[PDB]
Amino acid sequence: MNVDLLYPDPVEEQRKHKLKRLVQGPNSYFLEIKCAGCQDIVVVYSHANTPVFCPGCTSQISIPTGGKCAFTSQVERYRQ
Amino acid sequence: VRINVLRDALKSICNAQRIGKKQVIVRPSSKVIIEFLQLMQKNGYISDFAVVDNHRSNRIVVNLIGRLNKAGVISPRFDIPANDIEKWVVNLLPSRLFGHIILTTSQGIMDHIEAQHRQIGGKVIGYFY
Amino acid sequence: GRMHAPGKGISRSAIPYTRAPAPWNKYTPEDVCEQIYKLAKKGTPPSQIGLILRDQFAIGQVKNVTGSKIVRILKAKGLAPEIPEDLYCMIKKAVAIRKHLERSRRDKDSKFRLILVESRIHRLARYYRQARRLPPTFRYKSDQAAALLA
Amino acid sequence: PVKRRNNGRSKYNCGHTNIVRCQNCHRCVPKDKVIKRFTIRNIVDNTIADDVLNACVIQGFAIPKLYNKVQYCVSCSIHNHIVRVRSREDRKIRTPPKRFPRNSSQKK
Amino acid sequence: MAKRTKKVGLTGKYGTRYGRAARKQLLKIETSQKAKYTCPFCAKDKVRRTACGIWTCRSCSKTMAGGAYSLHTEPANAARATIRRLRLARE
Amino acid sequence: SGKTSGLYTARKLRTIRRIQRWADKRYRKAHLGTWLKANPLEGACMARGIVTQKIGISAKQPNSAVRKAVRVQLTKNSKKITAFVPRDGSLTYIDNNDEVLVAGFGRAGRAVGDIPGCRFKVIKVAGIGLLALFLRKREK
Amino acid sequence: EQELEKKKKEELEQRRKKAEQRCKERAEKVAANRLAFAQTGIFTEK
Amino acid sequence: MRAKWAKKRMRKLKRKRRHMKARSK
RNA sequence: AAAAUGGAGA
RNA sequence: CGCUGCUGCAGUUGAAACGCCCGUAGUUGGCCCCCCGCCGCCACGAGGAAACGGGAGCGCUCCAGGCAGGCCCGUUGGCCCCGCCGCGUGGGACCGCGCAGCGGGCGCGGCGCGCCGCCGCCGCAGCCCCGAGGAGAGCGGGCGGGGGCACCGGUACCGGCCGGGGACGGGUGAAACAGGAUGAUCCCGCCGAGACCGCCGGCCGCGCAGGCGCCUGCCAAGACCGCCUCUGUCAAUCAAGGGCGAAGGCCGGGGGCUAGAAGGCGAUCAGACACCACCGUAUUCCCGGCCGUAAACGGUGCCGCCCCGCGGCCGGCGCGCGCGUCCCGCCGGCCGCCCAGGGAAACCGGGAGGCUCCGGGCUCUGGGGGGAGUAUGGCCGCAAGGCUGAAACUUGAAGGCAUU
Repeated sequence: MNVDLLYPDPVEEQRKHKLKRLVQGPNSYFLEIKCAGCQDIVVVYSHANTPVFCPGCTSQISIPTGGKCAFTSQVERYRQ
Repeated sequence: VRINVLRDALKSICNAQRIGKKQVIVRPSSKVIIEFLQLMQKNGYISDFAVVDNHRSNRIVVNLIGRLNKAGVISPRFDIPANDIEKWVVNLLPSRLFGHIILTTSQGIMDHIEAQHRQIGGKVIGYFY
Repeated sequence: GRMHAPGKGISRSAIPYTRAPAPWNKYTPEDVCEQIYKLAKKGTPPSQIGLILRDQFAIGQVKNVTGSKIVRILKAKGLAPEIPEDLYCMIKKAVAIRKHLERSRRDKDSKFRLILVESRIHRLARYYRQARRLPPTFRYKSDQAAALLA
Repeated sequence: PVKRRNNGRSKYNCGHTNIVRCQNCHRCVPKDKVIKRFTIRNIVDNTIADDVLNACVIQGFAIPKLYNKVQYCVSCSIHNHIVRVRSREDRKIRTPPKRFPRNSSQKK
Repeated sequence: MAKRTKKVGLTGKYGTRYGRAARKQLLKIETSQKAKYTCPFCAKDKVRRTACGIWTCRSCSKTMAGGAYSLHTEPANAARATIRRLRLARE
Repeated sequence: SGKTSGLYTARKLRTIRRIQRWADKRYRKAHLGTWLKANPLEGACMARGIVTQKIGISAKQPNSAVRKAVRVQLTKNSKKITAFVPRDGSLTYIDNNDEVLVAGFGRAGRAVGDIPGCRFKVIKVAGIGLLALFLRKREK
Repeated sequence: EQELEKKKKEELEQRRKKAEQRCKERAEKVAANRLAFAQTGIFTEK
Repeated sequence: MRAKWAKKRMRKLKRKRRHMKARSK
């Protein structure tokens, strides 16, 4: 079976540790979210540590959990 | 903690070759481990190598010819005069046919054979069987 | 080694490989500078400064957007912390731990942490005394540790 | 000459445990070295179950089922034959033998 | 300081005499006798022993009928809560 | 063994060697310095002296016969130590106080073979070798 | 000794020391004094 | 348990010496 | 339930 | 005799990892800045008395010897020694450390120039590598019989109280010691303290270890995982120095339900000092101190690295999936069996492997079996005891794991 360490295979890399990969890279992303009422775009980390409130609505659009940040309003996928 | 990178690389390369895996990784690239690896490639024990580079320690991926019998390090470096180079060949080299001890001399870093012929003796970084 | 504690874990995270700025880069590097001081004006310590900038605003990496550290823009600006937050917070922890120990002395185990945290504080501060961060005279003591907040 | 890797105990990530005394020996034993067979037995003997069931004054009555734990000491277990010393091959067999899924203290 | 290294300092006022058992027992009791405990109402540690049994706190200006050698003798301290238990149970 | 190895660690190794040198029974024997004072012989091949009471020490096992030895006070240290006589029936020659030289049993301290509790061995009596007295090579 | 503390403050003042405006002359600078980076026509310098 | 009944015997021997050393002096 | 020896040395 | 170990030894059971953790010197610190300067460092000289030894030539009747010999190198006796830790000469690989912004002009600013001044002066791209599967701090979320302080609910056990009823009760291996018609045992209610937290309760989990299990709360944390959060080597092991540390013991109180060192009995056996029954004091429980030891054991110090696969359990965190505690990884820890490899073996193999092809770092410990943890000093404790620690002499095995 042909598997080569020098040229790293991207499919396995995702399952691998953020540090164990041939290059220790970020494993999280910035996601803009769509407030249903207004079209202001708020960028949020894939894992949020501090709450970001949608501009014009005082209530935080993201209540942080240990990893993924859920959103009270509908979610804009990643960057789209 | 990790003081000797070459011992963690030498047993990295030797252990991998023992299982027969040609491609091996090394946690930190060192300009001195570059010297041992390229003197291994130069003598033909090891094959084409590469360092995937982050901005940090860097990881070394080396393909092997599969012929390595033994590699190792003398920790820490002990300096021998060019007069005593041969006593160290007796203890750490199997035979005088495939003898190679990595010496460090100010005028270039070479294996034992070339150095004594150049009449300069420095410190034994690591053993190469 | 997790320092004094035996338990071993890898909890580090990987920042972006590009040393230069991220592509979206909603603001200007210059725009980034005024937000950081504003956090000194809001009173956010430097560790918390990066965290809030990271999610509240698009900026996630400081060096990529501007060639400096959270503290180096602040150090040039008026608010430069003499006691780095990593020591200020640990001194804060010793006082808080002392409060449990004074209220109840039967807790030998909490006393072990108050002994561990004092020892960590001493090691970190020997570093900042040899460097220029903390004055050579600065010495951790038991009574004024509360006042060191000032 | 270590006899068993477990050392007669299931202690893992631990240093000390509670002591439960043998019903027979009365010898204190740490929870780890105690047999702990759990036994379910009907309160009446099976032989007179029929006549007592025949005396079913209340409707749909069922026999009193008792749930208890038996914890003999190591020495109590061998002499009362709860378990038997076995050979090296038999040492790792993790099951009680003679099937018997029958619900009574006596295996019958 | 620490003029007499041995712990028998309050009772160092006796000297070589009076044995080694009595002097040690006295050290614990005597220190308790002159100790400043906290009067309940004053809540300040200003109490001393006026005479065996009756203790008073300077600030609170109140006299508490405590023990001979301590504001709260250990047995009474318990009886306190046992009366409270029966009482709370009564109604 | 942990071993402490570094280019600047000639201290740990120097103390350790000095301290752990005196662990062997043999090393301590020659390096404590007790043995020269302790031995009845002052570390010599032979010691002159005068003979004292003769002695009949029971043997152990297998050997099961009394072996006649003579206890002699060495003149130099004024101490009395017993010396095993040489060959068959050689003790009859030795009786009252006479000039006796005593020598080691090879072991140098341990009692020779299976005759228990005897550390030294007589080699001469009067002025004639006691192994010649036995063969009548040289005798009074 | 307390007076010499004031003297130490004096020597510090001559050093650049606190120049908050110089660090904050970035975002404020990008609004007013930014030069030819987008549509400004004054490219030539010195 | 011979080791226990030797060690504590040794301690009883050690104590006897203390009285003998002091009372005699 | 009790239940103690077994001289030396081939 | 690698049985003194630097090369080059052992410490899971032969002899041997401190009970545990912090900690100062000491030792050791990842990548990494080519070029400069010091370190160390080798090459490599100068000048370093021989004898002696390595070693020219030489036949005492042959060497061992000696430096003589003959028509002869100006015939000899050549040469290597000496370690000389310095001193030159050069390399700079490795090795550790390096600060003051440079620079120009005035400058020959005295047989040549420097100091030092005085000038932003215009030549400065003048100026903060990196962000370690180093560590510290931070934040989000769960994590746990983890800790203290209150609080409190059960049952049991024992001791009372009333009522009932009717001779036996206890105890065992059988027996007996002491219970009982002033009514025991027994059966229920009512109660009083004092401990204890049942089944659930585990190749579960926690914690620096000793250790950790009532209900309610309350206080300070710890580890963990996740992160485009700063800090920027603050690191590792650590004499001296500390802090803890089960039980038992001790020192004063408080407490006293059960077990129960002593002590008493009965019953055993030629003795029963005991084992076993029946009492029973100290103790056990709490508070304030001392002790500072355990088969404190995983009989295995710590921090690192590389591994051979198959499954569990716990902690997060992602992975798609008809969304089910579904799968699949990242896992940090708990582990079972085990592949090479290792081992005197037993066995280990999330190592006790990578190692007679014997050299990551760092503390500790051992050197035949006794004597001996003894003697003698010092230190510690109130004492018990701890801690440190020889010899005189003995004598041939002591021991380790395994095969019948």
